[PDB]
Amino acid sequence: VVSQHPSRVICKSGTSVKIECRSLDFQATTMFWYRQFPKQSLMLMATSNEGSKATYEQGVEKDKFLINHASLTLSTLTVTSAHPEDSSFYICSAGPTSGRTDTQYFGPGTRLTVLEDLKNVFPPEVAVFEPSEAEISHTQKATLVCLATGFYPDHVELSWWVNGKEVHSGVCTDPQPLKEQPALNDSRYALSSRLRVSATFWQNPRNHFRCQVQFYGLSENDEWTQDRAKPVTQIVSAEAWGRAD
Amino acid sequence: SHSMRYFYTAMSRPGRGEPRFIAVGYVDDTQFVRFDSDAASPRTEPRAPWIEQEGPEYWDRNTQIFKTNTQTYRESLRNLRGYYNQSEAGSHIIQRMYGCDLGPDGRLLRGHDQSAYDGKDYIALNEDLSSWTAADTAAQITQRKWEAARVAEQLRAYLEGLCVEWLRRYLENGKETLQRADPPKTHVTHHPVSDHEATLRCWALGFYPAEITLTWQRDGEDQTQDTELVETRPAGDRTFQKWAAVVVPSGEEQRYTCHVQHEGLPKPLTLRWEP
Amino acid sequence: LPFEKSTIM
Amino acid sequence: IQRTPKIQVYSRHPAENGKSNFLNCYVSGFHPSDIEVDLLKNGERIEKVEHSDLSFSKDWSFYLLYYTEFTPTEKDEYACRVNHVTLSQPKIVKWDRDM
Amino acid sequence: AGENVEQHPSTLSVQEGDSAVIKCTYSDSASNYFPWYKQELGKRPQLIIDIRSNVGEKKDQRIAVTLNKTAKHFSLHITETQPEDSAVYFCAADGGAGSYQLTFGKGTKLSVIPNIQNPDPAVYQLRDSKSSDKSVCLFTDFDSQTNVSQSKDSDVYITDKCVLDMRSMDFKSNSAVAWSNKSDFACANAFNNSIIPEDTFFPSP
Repeated sequence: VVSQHPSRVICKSGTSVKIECRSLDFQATTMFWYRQFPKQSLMLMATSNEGSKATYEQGVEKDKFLINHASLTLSTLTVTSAHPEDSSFYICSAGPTSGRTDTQYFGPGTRLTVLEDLKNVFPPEVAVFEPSEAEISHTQKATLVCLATGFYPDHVELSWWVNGKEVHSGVCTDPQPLKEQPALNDSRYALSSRLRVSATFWQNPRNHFRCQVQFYGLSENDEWTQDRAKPVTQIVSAEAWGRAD
Repeated sequence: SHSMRYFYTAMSRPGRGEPRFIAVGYVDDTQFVRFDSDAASPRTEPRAPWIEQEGPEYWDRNTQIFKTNTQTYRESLRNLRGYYNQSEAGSHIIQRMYGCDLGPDGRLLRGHDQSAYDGKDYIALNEDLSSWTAADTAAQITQRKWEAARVAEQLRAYLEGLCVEWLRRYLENGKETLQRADPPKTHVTHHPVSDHEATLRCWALGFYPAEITLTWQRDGEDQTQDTELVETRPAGDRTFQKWAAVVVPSGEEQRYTCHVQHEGLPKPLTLRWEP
Repeated sequence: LPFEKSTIM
Repeated sequence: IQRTPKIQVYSRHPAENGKSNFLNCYVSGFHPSDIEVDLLKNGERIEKVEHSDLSFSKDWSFYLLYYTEFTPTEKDEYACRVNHVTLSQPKIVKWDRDM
Repeated sequence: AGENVEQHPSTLSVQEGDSAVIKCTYSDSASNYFPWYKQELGKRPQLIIDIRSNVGEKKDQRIAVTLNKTAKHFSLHITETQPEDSAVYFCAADGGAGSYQLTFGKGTKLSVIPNIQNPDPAVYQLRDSKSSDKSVCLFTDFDSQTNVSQSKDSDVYITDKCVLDMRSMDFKSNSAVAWSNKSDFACANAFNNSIIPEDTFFPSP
């Protein structure tokens, strides 16, 4: 397996961001660095070589992206003096075989968000709406709906926790959030989720339901001048219990 | 039958600096390429005239992989030193031989890939081209890494594909010198050691390939225990030499007959001391 | 033509 | 782990006095790879001596061919002086035209 | 550098239970490793299957890979497609001269539209568990033919259609959520006659 650190970064323009790529259980003489835009394709940027200099692809600024092969296990990508146009998903890959490239194992990716003003960062407000009596009687199913609103940037991960454990069955979340104001660049987003259980499962009040919204924000080092709460990397939850009638 | 082989030698040299990587390539008993990392700007070099037909892109392709092996073997040497709890003060050697054998139809007959450490077997690819045989537990650590990296799968694809295809290309380019069989020039000599016992020597000269059988007989009976055979040696012009000797008691010279078996000979020749 | 892949031992 | 070199001193073509030939010294069956080989004319080192590229046998032991262009005579003595870790003193094998 | 990998088609839509085939073409004969990667949104590409130059076909459950080394092309075959197969698929080859790398295909956005056995379309108003003063609209149990359209009114929000799989009792259901901060907002404003089918159960709140 191959890992990356950080997984998510929110920084002010002009700051340098260092991204690590690590082969956790093998030695790698080579690592590949990719950039993934809203345009789904894997665009190869550079090839990290031990201990020689990096091989850059056509149309890649050498001075914007500094690649360093630190050891047989670590490669770093540095986005120097970052600007909002540099905001993207940076993913790396490595494999145990050298020479003509073989199986490649990708890291989880790093979401980099570069903002001109860090004052525009906001955490989400999470709400859980309990199933409709009309739905229970009609289908014998109970759909629970979750709603995260007013967050910026799109750095949110939603999950459903029934009785303390994470749930995947009968769950569907919006693949992408919706802009609250589709006119300005800085527009807060909104995301919704759905969990469907049986009528008998919702009726039992011994059963607990929780919608978890892991938000990735500002780090400890970032300076906050405004009086409102610091929008730091946190978890905002909304819960509901079983209702009997 | 025809074959292609690559021989790799990686040596650590603690006094001298960085490890040295040597690679030589052979088509049957003919060497055609060499690489030595011990240069400021190392490059692959031709060693047979029929390989000079290949353009610069071929020489760059060979150089790029052998530069990768230089880097890779430096780590393999470091790792194997750890497995055996060896001092960094000592010089060690990893050797490797791999290649393909073809039959009469231009198809893979048998694939090979063997490794050694300090002159002893380490890890070898099995005849099935999907599993390994490790010599000890250090070789089992390498086996684990190689199974996870699917090295046997990578080798099977190469030995079944590019190895046989390129061997066929080389056989056609050097057809007049690789698909030619040089039969041996034979003669028997007599050398006395005492008044009542003399050594009879059977010579095989100027033959290609190196594969040859030399056997001494007593009225049609094998002299396996008494026959002295010297290791097949290169003449230096791409041909081979070999001789078989027997201590024969004085008078029984006409009794002894030698037999020569070679690819270039249509019928195995029977020779005796003349006059 | 040689094998074009190498894996650290 | 360690093997001592096998030495063979011979000529490329059947030796004929006055006729130019090649003096061969085939050093095989040794391990490790480092070796010092010298071709000798009457106990003295020949300067123009070339060698084949380092290769090895199925048993992993190394083999090398050290050769020089030479003119064999009736009385000139030719030899091969070899040094290796397995050799406490340099080993000298004389050339025998009938071997 | 001397390797060009072309993936056809760029996008593909298939019905849950049907088969999907993605075709890739390559240029270099030094290409002997042909991997297939699956990438779900915001996640890493995962290797699902691969093939080598000595093999013509390799199968693993519902996934299969085919290779034609003479014509220089290879295909992924997914049978009995599930909505979980919906992701971006990438193919690659290891051939070409110069700098060592896997040459990737541009990708294939695969979409597996669920098969709704017993559709029962309805529009419900779901109330909050904490405040109960404000609510949301849930258009649900509609079949996959239904297209959920975004509203012209900026004050009202509508999400895209989304399918959930209740594995425990072989049930799958589509849903879309609507809301507004306006006091005068009703469910019918968002999920109207143009979007919802004529058999929609629309109870009064």
